[PDB]
Amino acid sequence: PLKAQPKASHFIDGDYVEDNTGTPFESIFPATGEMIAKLHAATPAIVERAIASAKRAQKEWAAMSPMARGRILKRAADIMRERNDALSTLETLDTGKPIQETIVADPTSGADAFEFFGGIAPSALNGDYIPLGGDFAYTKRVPLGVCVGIGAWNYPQQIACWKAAPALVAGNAMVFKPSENTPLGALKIAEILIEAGLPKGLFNVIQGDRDTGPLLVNHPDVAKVSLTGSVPTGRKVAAAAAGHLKHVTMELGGKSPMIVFDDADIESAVGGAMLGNFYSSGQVCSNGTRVFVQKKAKARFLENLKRRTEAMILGDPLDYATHLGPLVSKAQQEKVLSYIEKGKAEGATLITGGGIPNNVAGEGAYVQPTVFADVTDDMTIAREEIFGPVMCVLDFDDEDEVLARANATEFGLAGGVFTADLARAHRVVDGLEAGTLWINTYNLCPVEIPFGGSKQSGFGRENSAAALEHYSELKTVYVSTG
Amino acid sequence: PLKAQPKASHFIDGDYVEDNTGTPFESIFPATGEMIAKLHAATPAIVERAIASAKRAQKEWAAMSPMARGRILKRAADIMRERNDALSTLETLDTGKPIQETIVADPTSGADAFEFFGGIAPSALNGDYIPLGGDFAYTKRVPLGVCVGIGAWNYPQQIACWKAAPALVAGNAMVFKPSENTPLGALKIAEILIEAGLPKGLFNVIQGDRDTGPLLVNHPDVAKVSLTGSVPTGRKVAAAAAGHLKHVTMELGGKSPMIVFDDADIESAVGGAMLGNFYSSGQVCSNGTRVFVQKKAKARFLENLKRRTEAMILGDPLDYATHLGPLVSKAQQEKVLSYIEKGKAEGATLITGGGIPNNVAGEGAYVQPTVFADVTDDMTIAREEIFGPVMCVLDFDDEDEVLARANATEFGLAGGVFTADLARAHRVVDGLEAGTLWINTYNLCPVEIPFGGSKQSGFGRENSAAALEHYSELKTVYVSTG
Repeated sequence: PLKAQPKASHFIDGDYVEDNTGTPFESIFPATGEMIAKLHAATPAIVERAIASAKRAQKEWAAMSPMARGRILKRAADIMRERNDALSTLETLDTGKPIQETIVADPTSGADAFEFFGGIAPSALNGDYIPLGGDFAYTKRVPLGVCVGIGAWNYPQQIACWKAAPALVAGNAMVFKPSENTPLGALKIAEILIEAGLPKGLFNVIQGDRDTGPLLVNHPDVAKVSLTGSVPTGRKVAAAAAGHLKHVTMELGGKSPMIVFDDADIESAVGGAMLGNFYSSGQVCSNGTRVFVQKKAKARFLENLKRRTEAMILGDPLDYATHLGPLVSKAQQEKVLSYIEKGKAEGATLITGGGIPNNVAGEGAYVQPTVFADVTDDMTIAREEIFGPVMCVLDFDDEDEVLARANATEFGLAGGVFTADLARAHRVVDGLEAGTLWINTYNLCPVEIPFGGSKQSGFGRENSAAALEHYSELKTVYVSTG
Repeated sequence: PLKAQPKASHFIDGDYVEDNTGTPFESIFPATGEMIAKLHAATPAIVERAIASAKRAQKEWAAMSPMARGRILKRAADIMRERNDALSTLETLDTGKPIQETIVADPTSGADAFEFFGGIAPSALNGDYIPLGGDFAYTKRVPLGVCVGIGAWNYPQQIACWKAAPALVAGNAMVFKPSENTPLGALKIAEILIEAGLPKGLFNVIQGDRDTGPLLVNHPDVAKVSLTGSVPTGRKVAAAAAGHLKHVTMELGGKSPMIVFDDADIESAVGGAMLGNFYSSGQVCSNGTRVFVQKKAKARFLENLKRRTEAMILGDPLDYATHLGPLVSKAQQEKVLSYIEKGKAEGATLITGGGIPNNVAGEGAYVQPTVFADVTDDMTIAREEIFGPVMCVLDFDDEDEVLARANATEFGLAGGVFTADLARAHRVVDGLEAGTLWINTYNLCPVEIPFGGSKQSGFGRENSAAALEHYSELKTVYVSTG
């Protein structure tokens, strides 16, 4: 009688659907190692069924007005709000992330995308009338067809909604495959959508295998792939999809730089770093941020950070007082502690953290929130991206120096700057090679603004009206008048 | 001294550049077989130089205002217009296309892109200010970096310009590789841009062999690839580019449907079919079009067509009287008259054409423009595309029936409908799965309107403001105000 057993592994054509011949896997609650659900990865028949059901549904959806489609999405967001407590608790069970975070940042933000896209479509989906001096043309923003979304394990509900909302509003159908790690929230989204009046088949969810992603991505009836994941998955998925001439968009992560100048609001800069590395998860902070502090602020910065970091309550993520939950496995705890020692060995200064805590216990696998300072570029810790509560603080003296250093990365997801100086703020943001920058704050992704990266962090944007360019294409109709 | 010998095979960083170590190749005037130029395919050192120079130049160009960038492009267009005679003679030499098409449709259309993008950029390139109740964000449309353009042999100068214009205006640099078949016009585009005040290195042109594409498309400093080509090449370039996480856009052709209903203007429709299969050298038109004619219109349509068609004048493309040039090789000739005999035997009725003309010679290798009626979907002729003056006219009865047959194709570049009826015209065009559609005309591609394909004809658009989306990305800056 498992804690979060869904009715079946998949949700296809308006109801729960099982195939118990698919690779079995379990959803595990990190804190207790308790098994909360037993699932099966899609079989090939489950894949063909999800895509065929999407393809069949889609044409009627595309013929409806934007406003009509928009209304269903708005009703879904409303239901999601009614259900925020259960959806967020389910997210905490599935991810291990603190409820206090989950209840404001995860499903709510997913609801925000359904609500935003549902409201802007009746204007943002308009094309052009183009006068040509006798003749004229018009352009229509038409859906691509059947889209595939591949999710990752960081804020899984938010990821599913951010892909589903612009895809559906634009007139597409979507088959969505959540991460094997976090299979449960996407099914609720699918169920909610039907209760909101979305026709069956328009948003189908199937669990996955190592085999599942490649069957969806190479399928002849799929027009478009959207992926959130790691670079090596992204490269493989982008080559396969493009090789079939499918549209592709992805967000691939990458530690981003946060730069704090002498004249920063210190307490503000500290909250930003803490968000980016500790309480921090979700799309941008999943993997950590590199914090650069200017010399004359180093000392106020470390001391406010030490104090606050040590105030953090570690514990059961289902409890509202917890700031930081345990890690996914003991193997993670290991990995994070060698990393720590690798840093102590390198010569970086330990500000706070470094060990297994007491007393929080039990039964989770915890690491104290930990700070390294006097970190330098060459250091193994600075170089290797990690999942865990560890902050690397690098010193710098000059603006040109840090820009150079901050930019010398493969990735270009995000970055921010703390300065009180007008000129400096806009300059540093202009010089940073990243998709999304913050001035005097960090990690805020309101659905009104575009989200995505540069360079090896992938392409395309989620949120804002701009997301729709990825889920539609222009059809042009030239009208001979004579 | 050869007829059209450039100073050197390549144009890099402001001047003509040779490397005689590269694979030698020749341009040959398709009529006389005369060798007009000797060239070398790029070596790896040419590739690197071309890329490194575009990378160096691009920084400062990005720094300039859209208007300042636009002025250079507008000056380039003006120069192209002054040299229209020489530019178009050269296109005719390099392609075999009649000077009467070439003089209005090729460099003119190219010059149109430079002019159009030069003028609209100081508005079109604006990002957003997004109010957030107290904070705000702004978005900036930033260039991608170094773009690679891969040319095809139909309308070489137009392709070069239609890629360079939006890429340059947006603040990128471009290395452009024309097709081996048509190496010469792209070099004049490059020289002209320099004359217009384009900084050196921003638009470089290198010749290619089998190995050049892969060197370009895999290079670590290239941010984006734009290809005009066939589906086999498109598939390999897309997968390679996308595997390195580069942006990709492509236009891959494909035979498009032209649907002539009962109530149509037959002379107009006939002319559109002729522009679609005979003096058809378009990005749209270089592969042919499947003409569907409704029951009643067949007889009128065929009669008008047969007369007009036999009136076409074949001969030396450099002559202003010529409607139709010879075919590129004698191997083109042999391959197409087999297509002719293939069709005949299949039961397809020959309406006109079918043989080599006398004496439209010499020197050219000529086949009469030919028409088949009574053609069905199962016939070889409807099945295989080709490049040569052969039209297939297929009969149909009902509108639902034609839509299904016109959509029953993996391609989706373009299409047209000829009907006097208002509703049918907008309905058919809405029902067709293509990027660009014409009502009561065909093959018009003014720069003001988007051009590109759907399905396996590719993705992305050229021309209109929409082209700028594929040559820039949104950088989002969130400003915390308080």
